[PDB]
Amino acid sequence: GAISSVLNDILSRLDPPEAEVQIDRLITGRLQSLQTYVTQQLIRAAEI
Amino acid sequence: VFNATRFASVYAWNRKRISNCVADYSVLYNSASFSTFKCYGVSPTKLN
Amino acid sequence: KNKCVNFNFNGLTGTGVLTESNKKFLPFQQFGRDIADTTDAVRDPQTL
Ligand SMILES: *[C@@H]1O[C@H](CO)[C@@H](O)[C@H](O)[C@H]1NC(C)=O
Repeated sequence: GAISSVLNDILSRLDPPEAEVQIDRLITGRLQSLQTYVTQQLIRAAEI
Repeated sequence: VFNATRFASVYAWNRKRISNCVADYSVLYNSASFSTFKCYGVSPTKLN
Repeated sequence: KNKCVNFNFNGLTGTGVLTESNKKFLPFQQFGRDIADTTDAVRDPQTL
């Protein structure tokens, strides 16, 4: 939902008040991606 | 585009394609000649 | 070259070491991408 997938583009294109919203969107998405990856890895490592 | 003698009616809004040049937006942003200067998806200071 | 710098090519920001590469860019190709879909190799805007 952010304007760009690249963090540096948002940082170089927006003022801090709106860069905060866009970076918050990206942080939410990427942190959920790591949460998913770590959970799958824990289950797979239990199997291994 | 800014200082043209006449502007077209909105139903036949004029379009000018600016390309192959160097744009100095500072003179646009520091001028007090505009009542509404709202950049969307980008920041006015970052334009340079 | 060969120094960790904050480079900015045509608004493309980044941080890395720029080295003389042997990639076979076609005359129209600007810059390369890796599997991660991030900038990987570029063309100098003043020198092809
Ligand atoms: C300007 O850029 C062109 C790239 O085609 C290069 O050949 C030329 O030497 C450059 N001149 C200056 C003064 O930077």
